[PDB]
Amino acid sequence: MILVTGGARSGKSRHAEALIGDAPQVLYIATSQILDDEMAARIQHHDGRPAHWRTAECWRHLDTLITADLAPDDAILLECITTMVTNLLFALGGENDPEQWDYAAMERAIDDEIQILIAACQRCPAKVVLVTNEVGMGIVPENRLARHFRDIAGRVNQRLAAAADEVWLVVSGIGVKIK
Amino acid sequence: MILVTGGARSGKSRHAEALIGDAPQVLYIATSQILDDEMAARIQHHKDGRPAHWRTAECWRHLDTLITADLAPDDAILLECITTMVTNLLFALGGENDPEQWDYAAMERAIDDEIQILIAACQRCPAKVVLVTNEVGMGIVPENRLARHFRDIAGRVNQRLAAAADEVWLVVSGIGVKIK
Amino acid sequence: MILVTGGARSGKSRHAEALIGDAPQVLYIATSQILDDEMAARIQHHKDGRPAHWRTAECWRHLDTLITADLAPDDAILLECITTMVTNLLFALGGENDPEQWDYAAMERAIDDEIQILIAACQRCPAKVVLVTNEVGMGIVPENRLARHFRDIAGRVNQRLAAAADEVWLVVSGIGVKIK
Repeated sequence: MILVTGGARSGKSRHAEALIGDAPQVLYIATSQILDDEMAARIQHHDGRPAHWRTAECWRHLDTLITADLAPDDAILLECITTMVTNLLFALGGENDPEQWDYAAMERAIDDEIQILIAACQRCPAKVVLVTNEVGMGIVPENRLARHFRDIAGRVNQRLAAAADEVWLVVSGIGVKIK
Repeated sequence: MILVTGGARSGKSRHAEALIGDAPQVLYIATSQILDDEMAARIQHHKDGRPAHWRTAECWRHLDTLITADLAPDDAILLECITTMVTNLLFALGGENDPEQWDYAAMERAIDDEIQILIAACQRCPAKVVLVTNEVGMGIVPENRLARHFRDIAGRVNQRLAAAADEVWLVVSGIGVKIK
Repeated sequence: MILVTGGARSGKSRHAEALIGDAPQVLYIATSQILDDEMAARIQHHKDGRPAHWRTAECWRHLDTLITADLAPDDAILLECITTMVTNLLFALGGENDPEQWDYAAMERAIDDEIQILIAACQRCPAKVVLVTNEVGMGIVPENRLARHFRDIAGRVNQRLAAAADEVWLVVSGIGVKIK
């Protein structure tokens, strides 16, 4: 599995997708509807490429899709890790005010989902690429949630990078192999 | 052309300058007044020591005007800064209306057009062009609607220049990294 | 000395630790309580699963008092974090007065003057010196006045230490990148 990271509008997916290529059958795992839509949008016009790309919207129990029942000719494109987190944050936090949240415990649950993902990735014969974002080279947020989100988001990326076979840092659309 | 990116106080401007090197004729294009006044002051000092000719010009629109074909391959051009140019255009394009009421999609194309003119005006140019830009998307998503947009626009503007650059440098803590 | 940088929760200290490796005696200089409060706890837990002897201390001023010319080439020093040290100085230099009445220019000098000491100190210090800092200039410009300055001063400091470092590392998502 290869991890692709970068800042906002750094061109990481384009590269992440470049990573994939000509493996006719591909699975796109989208963390937001917003993302599941842009894809199934180009896969109606894209005839263009001989690729039979498939989407699915999901940020929970990845082991379900990132299966081992997939051929090693198949590839997987997952995007994006951070939106996964944010989502998890919201649901984990429940119907409560972010002011009254158990950030140490929430962090744990996310880790879990992270371990599962990391786990399912080991048992999948197919190529799996994960897109993430770098959100810690700025200044310390004023907002509370934001401060946490930043930390947690950063620690999660550490796990991934480590379980990653390859690690790509994209800057201004220029991919840099760090691992 | 050459692209130098990095953060605020990364020391890219000092890196870029070193890139130009021992050039005879150097034109510094400031995308803002401070930058211009800034360098206008420097030159009055290194003027006597060195034996290279430096000069400045404030322009952040229609750079093809300065990035011409009648320039010598020995000549050089330092442009600073691309991100201020961007914001500059945003205000101009936005005119006299409240930023809320702005059509960011449209302004964006206008900006794209503006970049295409420099990308292409860099292509025909014989002189060494150096472009100094900024990285601004490795932090948290801004609440301020304008910033959010700028953040994006500026990220996409960069991708484009980078793809046009023959060489790309990443300056961290003054340390340069050739990533292209 | 050696410099380590990257973002917030980038895995910079771990790398910092894996950089000293097996140095017999190690001294951790925390620029904050919390920084010290953890290293300590973390030491206690590994004090038996690690031959090397680790010790802690808090300091962010007159570091030449900790970094001396009487240490062994085998001795190590892991000072963390530079940026927290700059914050600390600011408040201390500004002090009683509201930040909006702050003279940043004058405060920048005092600060640098603190950087040299540490810098000059590492030169003298015969032991392996490792410094950790953060990259805080890759985001959008801050509205908060004091922040704006801090980012600025912080980048300029990173440059000072970077120039003097012998090795420079960049940490991204746990993975290190030797840029110098």
